[PDB]
Amino acid sequence: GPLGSNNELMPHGVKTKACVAGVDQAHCSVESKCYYTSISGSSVVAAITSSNPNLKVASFLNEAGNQIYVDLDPPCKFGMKVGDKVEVVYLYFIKNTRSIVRGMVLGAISNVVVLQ
Amino acid sequence: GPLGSNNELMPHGVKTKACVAGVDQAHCSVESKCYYTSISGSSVVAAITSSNPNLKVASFLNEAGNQIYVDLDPPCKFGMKVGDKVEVVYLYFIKNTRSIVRGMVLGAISNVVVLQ
Repeated sequence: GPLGSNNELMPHGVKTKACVAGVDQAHCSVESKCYYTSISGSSVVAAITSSNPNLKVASFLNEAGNQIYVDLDPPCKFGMKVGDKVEVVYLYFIKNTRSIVRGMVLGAISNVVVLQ
Repeated sequence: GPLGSNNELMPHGVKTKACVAGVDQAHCSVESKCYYTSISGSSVVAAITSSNPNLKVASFLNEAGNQIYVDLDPPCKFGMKVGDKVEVVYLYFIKNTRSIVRGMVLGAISNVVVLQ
């Protein structure tokens, strides 16, 4: 099909909302921005961004409105357009995110990435 | 690393240029738009878009400035913002494109996708 080999499930859109993150799960006190797409009518959180390079865990509500915690891969860094300013932003994908979903986040921010 | 399990190679940016496509390689007479990213300092063509739903083969120049042909997966369709108009656009990934690279194209156009 459209996505190829073992196919299958196509993700829709990239959205943004606040969340919290920390250097461990007991300390998610750093407000951050998370990226999520929709797969089979359900939200899937893919990545978070932050000025902080030391984050290890993110937290947010799930579909059922419950508070959950997810592990983070080590961060990529980018220079991103923020107004007339350029800032260093750390981008953390969530542990075990699908490759196509990782790409979707990268695609969504490419317009705004000016250093890498 | 940042992209996880068997890692590895991170794609950079999504760019756009004209190319040609057709229902077979001998007949690539349909001007189309291709999407490409950069991987290891080299351009990688990932997808083409077209109003035509019957395309099977795309053609363009490679890094070495040579004319090549690539097979297309079957197309996804989208309604895309084009000015004040909304149009049906067929999006074809190129045979065997990496999942993360497919996602990057989807991410890049998500801003502009209004039906799916």
